Amino acid sequence: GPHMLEREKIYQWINELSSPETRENALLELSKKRESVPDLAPMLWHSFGTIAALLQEIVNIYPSINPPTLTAHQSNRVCNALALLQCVASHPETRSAFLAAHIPLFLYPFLHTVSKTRPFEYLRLTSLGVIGALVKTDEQEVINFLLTTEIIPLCLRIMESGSELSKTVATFILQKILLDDTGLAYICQTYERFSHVAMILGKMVLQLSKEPSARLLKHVVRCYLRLSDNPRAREALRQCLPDQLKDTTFAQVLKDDTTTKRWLAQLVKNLQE
Amino acid sequence: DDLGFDPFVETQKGLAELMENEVVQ
Repeated sequence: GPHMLEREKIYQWINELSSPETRENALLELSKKRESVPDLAPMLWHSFGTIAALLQEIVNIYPSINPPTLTAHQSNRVCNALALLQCVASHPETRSAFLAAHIPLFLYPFLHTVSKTRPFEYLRLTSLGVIGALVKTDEQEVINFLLTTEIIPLCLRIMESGSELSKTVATFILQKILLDDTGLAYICQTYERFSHVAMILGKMVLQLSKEPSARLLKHVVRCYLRLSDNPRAREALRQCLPDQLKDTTFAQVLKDDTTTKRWLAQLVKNLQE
Repeated sequence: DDLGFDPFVETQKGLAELMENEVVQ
């Protein structure tokens, strides 16, 4: 019945992705089925010409990066394609082949952009969401893939100059990398990697003291707390920890957040030892 | 392990207003 007619329409939309004359409408309809159709990612991945058609939408926006000329209509169409790629990135049947094809690298030109226009800010936000869905799988394969790319410097620049939503996702991505044992060891491997992160995190604390954000501060504190697990990083944090994290600067913005207050108390306790 | 929001849903919300305020008569 209706379950059948919906599945037949999805197969029709997937085939319509291969034609430029019908791809825009197919992108719109399929992105609506991202949450309700658990088998969507294998159906997209089944023919690689479908994935090539999705990537063609991605590649078509590269000329809009310099100078930043991306419009809201152009950004919305590609974000729909990114939403379908996010489906493939998070499904356990397609996640490994998705990483083996290095598909996330097609999004890195978007993450490298610095334009503060809304079409680019939301393009980075949706692009960060694809990476965010990858680290939510809690797979070792995801962390190893991200460490062989330049995702850390891309996230750090967004964490200091992006919008609040983009800073939150970018900080969450860094948080998930740090929570992995190899990711923490990677950032503490050299002086430059750790100092770059500590400088960015400290700058965000300064920005948060002027414009408070409970959701962003939660992930910043979690990054600091995880860094304190490394002995060399713990000694460095005893000297460079922002005073706003030791004072009652954020007591009002955390008046209802019991989780961040517990992490902040654990962080200062890890540094006193 | 969550952000408190959906980045793609918030993108659709933000770009819907700008798409209507960028087009020409």
